Amino acid sequence: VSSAAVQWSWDAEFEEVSDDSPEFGQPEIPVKKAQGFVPISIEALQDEA
Amino acid sequence: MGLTKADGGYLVPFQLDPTVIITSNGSLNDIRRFARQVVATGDVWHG
Amino acid sequence: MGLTKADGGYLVPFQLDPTVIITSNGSLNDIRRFARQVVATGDVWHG
Amino acid sequence: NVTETVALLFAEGKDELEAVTLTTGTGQGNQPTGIVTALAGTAAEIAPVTAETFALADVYAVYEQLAARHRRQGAWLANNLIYNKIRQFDTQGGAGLWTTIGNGEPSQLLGRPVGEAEAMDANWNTSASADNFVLLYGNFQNYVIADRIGMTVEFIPHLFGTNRRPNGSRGWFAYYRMGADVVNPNAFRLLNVETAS
Amino acid sequence: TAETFALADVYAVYEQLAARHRRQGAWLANNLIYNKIRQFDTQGGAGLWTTIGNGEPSQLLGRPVGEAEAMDANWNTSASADNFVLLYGNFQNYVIADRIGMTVEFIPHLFGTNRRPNGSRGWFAYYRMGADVVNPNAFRLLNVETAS
Amino acid sequence: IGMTVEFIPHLFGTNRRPNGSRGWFAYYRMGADVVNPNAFRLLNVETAS
Repeated sequence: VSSAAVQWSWDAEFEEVSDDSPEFGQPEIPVKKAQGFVPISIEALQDEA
Repeated sequence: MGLTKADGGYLVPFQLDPTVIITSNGSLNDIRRFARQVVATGDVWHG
Repeated sequence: MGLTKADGGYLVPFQLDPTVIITSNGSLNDIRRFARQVVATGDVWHG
Repeated sequence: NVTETVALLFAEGKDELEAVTLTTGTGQGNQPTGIVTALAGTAAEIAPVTAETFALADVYAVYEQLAARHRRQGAWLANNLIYNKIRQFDTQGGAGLWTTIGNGEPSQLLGRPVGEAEAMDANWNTSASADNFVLLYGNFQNYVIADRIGMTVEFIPHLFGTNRRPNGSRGWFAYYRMGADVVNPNAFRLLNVETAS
Repeated sequence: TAETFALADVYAVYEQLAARHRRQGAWLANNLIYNKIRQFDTQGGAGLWTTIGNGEPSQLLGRPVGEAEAMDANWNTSASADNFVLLYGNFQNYVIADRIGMTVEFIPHLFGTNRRPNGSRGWFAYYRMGADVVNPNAFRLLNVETAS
Repeated sequence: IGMTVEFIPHLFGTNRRPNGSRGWFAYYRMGADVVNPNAFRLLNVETAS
C-alpha cells in the first residue's frame, strides 16, 4: 500500500476548509519461473566419469 | 475516503474461508450392504 | 489445472504488507536552527 | 490502523507546508513573510561580478560585503546544488580545496556554520524565472518566528447532508498558527543571478 | 555536454535526489566508469579519489559503492543509442521476491518420437523469483545519448 | 484392486521434454453379475408408445 501526503493551506478567519482526502495505491510484484535441462545418454552416463 | 479501493479500500483485510463446498449431488445406494462379495485373483471368476 | 482462478487459483492465500509507503519528496530546512524563536501571546508581536 | 496513518499523513503535510513557507512566503493575504521575499529588493541583494556566472569571487563577495558587527555571527544557507558547484571550483589543489571526493558535506565554510534548505532556487539556466536567489549569508537572529499554537487534531463526530440530516460520515480537523518576518533587512547579503531574458 | 562523461555528471546525478533518499543510498555502475572517475585528477585537485597503487575505494562522496558488470559502460563502440552508465539512489525501494531456491531433479527415462524409450536420461532444474520497483522517485539514472 | 492413486513425478511436452507439470493417476478394478436368475422378481410397468 502506498499513499501521498495531505495538502494544507493558509486560511483567513471564517474561511471554509477544503477537501484533502489522501490518495492510495497498491503495487504488485508477480513471481516468475526459470528452468534448464541437460539430456544425456545411457552409454555416456556409464562411460564418462 | 470510503470503501472504494483508490480511496482507502486497499487496507481492508481479505477474508476467505479455506474450506471447500462440494456442489455435486452424488449418489446413495444400498446394493453393497445386501449383496455377497468375493475376492478374485485373476480376470474371470467361476462358480 | 494451473494458477488461473477458475482452475484452482482460488486456493492461493492473499499476501499483503499493512505498512504504508510514502511517495512524497518532502522538504528539509535548517532556518529553524539559526533563526530567532519567540512565543506570541496574542494576535501580533510588536518591537 | 486508519487513525494513526492519517495522523502521520497530517504530520508530513504540515512539514511540507511549513518548510516551504519559511523560505518562500509571499507575505500577502494569509501567508507569513518568508526570508527570501523580505530580503529581495533591499540593499541586501547584490549582483555577480560576471553576468550570468557563478565563481569563487562571488562566494567571497557575499561574505565580505557585510558589516563586521553581523559577519561574526553569520551563517550560510543555500541549496545542495550551489554547495556542489562551490565544491568544483578547485581543479589544481590550490587554496580552494574545500574537500575531496569520498567525503561527506563539510560542516564549516570560511569558519561559519553551514545550512541546507531545498526550498531555495537551484539552477538558473534551466529555470524560466528571470530572478535567481541562490546564496544567502547573514546574522539569522534578525529573522524572528512568532509561534502561537502547535498542531492539534480534533475529531468531528457527525457530518450532515444537504437536507441537514446525517449521511454517515465523520471528519478530522487540524489547525496550526505561526508567523514570521525580518526585523532588520540589512544584516543579510543575498546574491542574485539575474539571467537576461 | 552531449556524448561526454565529465566529473560534473557525478554531482549532477547525486544532487538531484530528494534529501530523504539522498541521505540513504548507494552507487551502482560498471568497473570502467569507476576507473574513468579515477582518471579525472592530474595535479592533485578536488578530483583526487585514490592514488595509484591502491584498491578500489569503499565509498564515493561518503556513500556506499557497489559493482555490476551487466551495466553499459562504453558507448562509442556500441551500436545502442541509449547508455545507462551511472545509478545512485535509495535501494530500499527495490523489492525482490524469493519463493524457492535452485532444485535439481533427475529423470530416469526419456521417450522418443513414438512414445518408446530412446536410451536417454537427463537433469531438470528450476528456480522462482520476482522483483519490481515501488517508487521511481527514489533513484536518479544517467543516460548518455549518442545519437548520430 | 481397491482405489489406488499413483504419483507421476514428471510429464513431458510436444518435443518429448519436461514442461513443469506432475500427474495424479487413479484406477479401479471390479466386476459383478448374477448367479441365479430365478431368485428374484422384478416389476416392469410397460407403457405403450
